[PDB]
Amino acid sequence: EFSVSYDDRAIIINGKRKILISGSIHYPRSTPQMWPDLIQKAKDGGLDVIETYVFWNGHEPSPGKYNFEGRYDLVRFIKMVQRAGLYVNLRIGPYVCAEWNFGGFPVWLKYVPGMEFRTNNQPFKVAMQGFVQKIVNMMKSENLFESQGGPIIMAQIENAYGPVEWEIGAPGKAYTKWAAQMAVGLKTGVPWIMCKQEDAPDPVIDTCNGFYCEGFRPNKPYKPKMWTEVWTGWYTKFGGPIPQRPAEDIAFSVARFVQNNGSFFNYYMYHGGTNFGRTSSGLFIATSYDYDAPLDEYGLLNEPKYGHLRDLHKAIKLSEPALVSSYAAVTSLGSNQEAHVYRSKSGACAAFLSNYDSRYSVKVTFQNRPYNLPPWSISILPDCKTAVYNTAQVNSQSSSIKMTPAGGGLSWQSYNEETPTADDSDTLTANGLWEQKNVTRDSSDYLWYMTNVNIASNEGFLKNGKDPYLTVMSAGHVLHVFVNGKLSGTVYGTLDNPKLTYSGNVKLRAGINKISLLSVSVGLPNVGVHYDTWNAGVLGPVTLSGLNEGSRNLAKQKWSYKVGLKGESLSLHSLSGSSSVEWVRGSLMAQKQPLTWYKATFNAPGGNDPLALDMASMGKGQIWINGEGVGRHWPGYIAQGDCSKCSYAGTFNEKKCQTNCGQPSQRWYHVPRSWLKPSGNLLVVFEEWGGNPTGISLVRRSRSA
Ligand SMILES: *[C@@H]1O[C@H](CO)[C@@H](O[C@@H]2O[C@H](CO)[C@@H](O)[C@H](O)[C@H]2NC(C)=O)[C@H](O)[C@H]1NC(C)=O
Ligand SMILES: OC[C@H]1O[C@@H](O[C@@H]2[C@@H](O)[C@H](O)O[C@H](CO)[C@@H]2O)[C@H](O)[C@@H](O)[C@H]1O
Ligand SMILES: *[C@@H]1O[C@H](CO)[C@@H](O)[C@H](O)[C@H]1NC(C)=O
Repeated sequence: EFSVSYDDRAIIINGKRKILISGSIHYPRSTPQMWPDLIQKAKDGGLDVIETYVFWNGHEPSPGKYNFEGRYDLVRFIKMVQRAGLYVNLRIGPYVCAEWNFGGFPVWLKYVPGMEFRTNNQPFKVAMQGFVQKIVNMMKSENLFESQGGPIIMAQIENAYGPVEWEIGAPGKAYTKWAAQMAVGLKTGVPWIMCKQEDAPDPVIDTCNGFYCEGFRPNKPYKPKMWTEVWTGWYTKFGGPIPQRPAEDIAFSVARFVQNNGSFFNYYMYHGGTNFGRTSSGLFIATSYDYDAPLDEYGLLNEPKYGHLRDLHKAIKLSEPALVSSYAAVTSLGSNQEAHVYRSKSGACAAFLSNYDSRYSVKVTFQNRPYNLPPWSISILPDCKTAVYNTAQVNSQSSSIKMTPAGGGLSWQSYNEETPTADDSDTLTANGLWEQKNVTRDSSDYLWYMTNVNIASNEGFLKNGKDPYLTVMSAGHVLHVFVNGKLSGTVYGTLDNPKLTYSGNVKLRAGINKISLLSVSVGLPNVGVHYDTWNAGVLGPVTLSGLNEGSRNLAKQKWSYKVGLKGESLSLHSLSGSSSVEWVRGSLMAQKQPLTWYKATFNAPGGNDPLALDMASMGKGQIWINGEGVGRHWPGYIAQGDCSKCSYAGTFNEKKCQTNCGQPSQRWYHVPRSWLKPSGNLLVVFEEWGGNPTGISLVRRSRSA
């Protein structure tokens, strides 16, 4: 009655094989209020399944203390998908990558005794078996696995370990074995998948991720061919362009897979959404996870991509009865043109006509009728006769993004952040420099490195008007340099190379000089071999040239630390906290001023358009609406990179259809309709870089052809 098994062909849901069209919708990147409309948009788009990760570090802020409220009501989210007649692929992880802060591991886990991440390690295995079992027991509890009549038809253990395992060697393989056996062991009564495991143990199905994976094949023949991440674009990194992937090529990629015994494919992403707060953003990942997905960050339809995939699904579902009762058989149709024919003993016939030439439309002869195949396309013939769909012919009207203000420029108040300096009574100190994750435990992006640089009165630069050289080398990711109160320097990294060096002459004078270094993180690293062990914050070396001695090693003094900002320790983002300091009303409003808090109240704009914040006036920091973390703003970083005009045809890569070069890397910042009330809306912004808060205006998203 209720069963999920599999064969060499496809997934068997209820004794019936199925070709499963699926979409990734990460729950914590939406509001619970948006969930059902997004899920409905998915249903209308031709999706059978909704895929998501579980967010380990969202769910356990500290050991044993869990959070499944609001955006993290996972059981609610799965139930809502079930409510929509769609299935669920639950990729538990707990490592999930997903451009998510620290890959999803809680930071506290890093510091458990004897701990190592993703390897045959006792502390790690225990904590991981722990979380995976808690989630599965929560899922089992309300019969949410399909064997019990629920939506979950599949689960994922780890995420993309194959590459990491190929480098760690024997521990890695001894952990891949372990992870598979001690997840299957939870007896969920539905299959377990692993993506990028050329070596996944029976009975775990290895899947792939990529732009194209028509070449792929499971690690044993009685496993079906499964595509867990059809990338629908790419992530937007801070100071990067907005990566698009064209819909004629996504169609083309999916059809290339399904024509070749493809049975499960999942768009990553279907809905991208927002990295809300300082707990979401992976390293350098911008607040927008829009991902050029078929639903944009704001849940509106990305046309014609949405419409064009909707039609492809329809064309697949007309083909499905053939697809499930035969196998993909091939027949050359010319130099670079092919035919994949699903012909059932009963009489069903589905035919995929392919044309792999990236330049020239080609006409082929199939079963006596002519067919014109536009270049880099496939024509779907669900009857083997009428081409009802072609992955180049786009029959959905486009829709372009328009942001149009409403609410009017608000009246602002300011508050300035203390620029702290060393004090002979600081408690948190050491000789030499400490790593940032170690000190902050990721309670805040901000860490103050402070020390005393004494300068003897007989110095060369105290004779000739001249400044000593300051050189600071920090693991990342932003660094502000403060001398005796005033700001001497500001340097920042990219995703690829987050390490930085500040070099510059610095006005010191005889006696004790104050050095205060503000190192900031932009989320934690989320991917790579041993990514967890990477450093952040100032580890040096730190020198001061132009002295008599010659060049002073400042890394070998007493340094003192202070975690995070005062405004944070006050929580000036919440209504209670924001009424506790003297705000600077009137016209003295700090303009183009570093380390400044801002504050305005406004009324919900008109009706039912999605909203955002224009902040191209500002530099960098965080936004909060009504005490909830909107996310990080960083319009000060200008999109670096190639932005050639783009053709659908030919092999794709992230870099192909890059957009928005020269502009702020994210101008607009998403604000849920569900986070506003009619009036009394407390906007609070921390500006870390300097900007003019008068230019902050609310906007409405809408689209037209
Ligand atoms: C789809 O799957 C079928 C089944 O695996 C593939 O056809 C097989 O081809 C191999 C040799 O290449 C034979 O050993 C199998 O017995 C074949 N099965 C059948 C039913 O013919 C087929 O190649 C796959 N499709 C594509 C496009 O590769
Ligand atoms: O949206 C990005 C996507 O990355 C996937 O991971 C990929 C790896 O499987 C592959 O080996 O390298 C890619 C970069 O070249 C990338 O790291 C994740 O599976 C997925 O969660 C998501 O982060
Ligand atoms: C981490 O911090 C602890 C306690 O605050 C300290 O004992 C240790 O030296 C630090 N280690 C680092 C930065 O590697």
